Amino acid sequence: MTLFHFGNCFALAYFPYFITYKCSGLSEYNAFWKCVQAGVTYLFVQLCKMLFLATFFPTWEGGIYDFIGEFMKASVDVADLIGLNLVMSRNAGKGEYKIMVAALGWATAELIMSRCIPLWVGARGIEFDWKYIQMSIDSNISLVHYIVASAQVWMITRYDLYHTFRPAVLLLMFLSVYKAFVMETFVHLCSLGSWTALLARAVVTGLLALSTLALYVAVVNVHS
Amino acid sequence: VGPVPVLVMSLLFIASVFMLHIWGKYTRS
Amino acid sequence: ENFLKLTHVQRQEAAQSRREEKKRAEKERIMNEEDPEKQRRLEEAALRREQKKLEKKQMKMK
Amino acid sequence: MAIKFLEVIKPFCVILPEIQKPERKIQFKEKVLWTAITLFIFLVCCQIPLFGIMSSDSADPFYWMRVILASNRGTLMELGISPIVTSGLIMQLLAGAKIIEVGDTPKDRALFNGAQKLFGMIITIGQSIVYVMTGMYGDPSEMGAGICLLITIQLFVAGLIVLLLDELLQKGYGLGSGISLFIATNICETIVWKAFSPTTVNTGRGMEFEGAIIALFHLLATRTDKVRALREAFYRQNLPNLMNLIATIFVFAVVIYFQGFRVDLPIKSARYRGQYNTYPIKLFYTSNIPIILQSALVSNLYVISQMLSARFSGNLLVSLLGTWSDTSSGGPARAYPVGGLCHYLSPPESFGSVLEDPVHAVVYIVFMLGSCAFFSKTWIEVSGSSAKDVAKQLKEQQMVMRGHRETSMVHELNRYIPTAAAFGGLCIGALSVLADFLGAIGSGTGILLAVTIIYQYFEIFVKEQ
Amino acid sequence: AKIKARDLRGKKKEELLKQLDDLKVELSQLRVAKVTGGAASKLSKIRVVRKSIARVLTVIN
Amino acid sequence: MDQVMQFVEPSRQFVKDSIRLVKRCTKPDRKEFQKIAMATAIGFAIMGFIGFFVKLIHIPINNIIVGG
Amino acid sequence: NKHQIKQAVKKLYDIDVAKVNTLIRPDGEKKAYVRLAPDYDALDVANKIGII
Repeated sequence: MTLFHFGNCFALAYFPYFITYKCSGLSEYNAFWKCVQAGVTYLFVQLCKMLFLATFFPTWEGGIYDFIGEFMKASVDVADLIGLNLVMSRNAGKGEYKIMVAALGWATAELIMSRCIPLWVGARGIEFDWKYIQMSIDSNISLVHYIVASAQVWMITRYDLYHTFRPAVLLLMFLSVYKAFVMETFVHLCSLGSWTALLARAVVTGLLALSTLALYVAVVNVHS
Repeated sequence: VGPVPVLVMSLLFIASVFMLHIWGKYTRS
Repeated sequence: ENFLKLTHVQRQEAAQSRREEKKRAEKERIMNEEDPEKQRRLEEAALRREQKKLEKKQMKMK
Repeated sequence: MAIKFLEVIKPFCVILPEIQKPERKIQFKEKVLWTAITLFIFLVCCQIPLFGIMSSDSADPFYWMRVILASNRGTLMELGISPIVTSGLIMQLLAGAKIIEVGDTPKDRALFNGAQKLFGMIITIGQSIVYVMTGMYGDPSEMGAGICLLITIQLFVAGLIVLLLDELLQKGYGLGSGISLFIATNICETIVWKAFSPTTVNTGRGMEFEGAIIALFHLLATRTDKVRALREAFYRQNLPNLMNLIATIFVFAVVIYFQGFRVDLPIKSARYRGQYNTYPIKLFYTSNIPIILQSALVSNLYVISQMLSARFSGNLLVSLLGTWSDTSSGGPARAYPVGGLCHYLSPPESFGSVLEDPVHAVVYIVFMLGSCAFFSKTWIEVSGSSAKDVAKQLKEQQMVMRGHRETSMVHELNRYIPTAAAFGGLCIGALSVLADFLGAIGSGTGILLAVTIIYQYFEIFVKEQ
Repeated sequence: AKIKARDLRGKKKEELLKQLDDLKVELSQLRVAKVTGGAASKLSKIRVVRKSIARVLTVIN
Repeated sequence: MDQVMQFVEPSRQFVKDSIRLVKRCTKPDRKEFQKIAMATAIGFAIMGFIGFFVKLIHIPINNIIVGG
Repeated sequence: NKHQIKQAVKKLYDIDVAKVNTLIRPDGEKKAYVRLAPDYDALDVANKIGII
């Protein structure tokens, strides 16, 4: 049973990334090595982020929920945007290709580092927990979030982006960076159940995706 | 001395050291 | 002729072995030469002969 | 009217085993296979413990030295390569000093190589007996004569095996030099082991992973204070730190960057028009050999000092050479020289120690730089790598500098090669000191040795390919 | 950096003659590298700088 | 001061010659440095990996042989 | 000319010049031996520009 549950969790986490990779046409462009390079960039950025946090921020000893600490972590999450920009600048191609390569490589690298080991050790345990399935869904939400963030970074980095659109892009980037902190604060404040928290994260990511898509379409059409 | 003999001598020495350890354990026990 | 072609590997191996024996004997004679001046003249000639062979090989390869 | 030293040693040389040189040129893949097999045997010997050692938690005085010498305590490789390096250093120094005149005849060269091997074996026997008699494995009376003899025989056989393997690789069965490969592998293994070791060491507060990366992951997973756990992993006082690993990576990159520095001299074939080559005079012209010679000399000095202190306590000469004290300051026992020349020769453990004892740090830095420069200059003359010898090699290769006669080539080479050697040795010493102060895992000397050995092996591999 | 003739037309006469007087020094240092012996990466840059000077003097005239 | 000059002059010449050497040294191109670093890293990884595995395999063997 | 040469080494290399001796080679090019002022050191101004 434990192997079957682990296989189901692994399939749910992994297959959406493969489907996105095949359907987006990245396989046609032989982008796999570019995605691997993006993942290496993610590993480098995450190491720099951990080093920055340890060097500059002492751990708060207050028992109460560390609102300052979570806000600081979200502020450090800007490094992920910088890394995504570096990956897109390093990668040549159409804007959609750059966005998809950066998002897919970053999300896959995060999935491998953060969820595979917990899936491997925990999901093979005797005890059944919904948390592994929730984490597998959360990886798909992270993948969508990274796609949105990469699209936003590409739009802001566009030389031709009109000044009217620029504040909207900056606001969307701000919301994307602070989304994790806001969601954790909201879940703590409302004592939300794990399923409700996952649903709320999905809804927020979907709304961000829809707004980013609408802005992207408007920006492309304004130049078409 | 050929290279193959040198290798054989090295392997025999290693095996002898393992045998000596085993014999020492048997003598102690 | 077909048989000779079949036997071709053996003949090359034998020819190489007889050269190894001839080279070994030449080295032994040089080692066994009591006079240091003679030994040095023979050794210098042997090394220069090898060098000429190496240069000739490099020219053929070029 | 001195009877030839080689002639005196000639009867003993017959007893010495000598590997037959290959009758046929070995294929490149076969050479790779031979090198792999020899390395695997060396690693197994490095891991096999010696028989009959009594388990003494006695201080390791030589822990820094063992990494350079490819030696593991309590194993068949306890002596490591130290006898072979010492015999090579002594025999080469004697030849350079002209105390022993080596004739150009093959008999004289063969005797010279046999004498060097014989000295290496004699040193191996002497050092093994010395180590057994010094109580490094326990009191000789408690161990008993039979165990002491068995250990001495095992060490002698292990040293002989290492010497044969090195001869096998040097004679062209394998790639490059066995001593270099063994040193590089030992250093790489030690650094990788410290980075990724899954062993748990019971620090007084808790069980802590030895491996810096594994400890970092375990602490991050198990600790609510992820930032504090990360900081502890970065600045751990008792175990290899992530900061130390980063320092090692930085040093490794810096060393490679300096390694790339070269002066290209344009050479043309005199015989054939249009063939342009460059003769690269590297910044590290003399290679790791100045480091190896300096470390071997210092290692021998430490061994002699520790023996003299153990056997003849309180003599003024013994105190001048070195006084050893075993400092069990919340750590595995380490014997540090607290007085004498050995103290000045020892590397300071930290910037804090450098601040506490500035004179010692300055003396150590000056000694390392001066010794490396001196050894580099002497090595060029002994090695036959002088500008005259390089010009002779170019003439043999029919390579002539454009517009310059072969005699002119010697003058041009003589302008750069001595300067390159001395400056490279000084730079190498400075890099070693900087890496030691930075606390790089595997030692500054070790990291330099590994990087340069790997680079020279890669160059050999590319040239053969 | 690929010196194209497009981004040379807006610059000023002295902001062009400073580029010329820099490319000629890069030539002199390459015609020196050629005779002292240098890497082909340098030798092959002669055709690149002689034509960068050609582009500059062309936009100037 | 003659002894000081005697020591200073060789050192001063050595510094001047070192500066000359550094000035004529070709600094490695970024592509050359990357190639060298990659080759060295591969060699380091291979040797360290082989040593690490051999040590790990021997440790249980060495705990049965010596431990008991 | 020897004048253009003098005034063209005193521009590209900033080194006062003692005298100039030209000669046209059989190759066709004009070799020129430029002799530097007493204080300026040729070996150390060729060290700079590369030839050494």
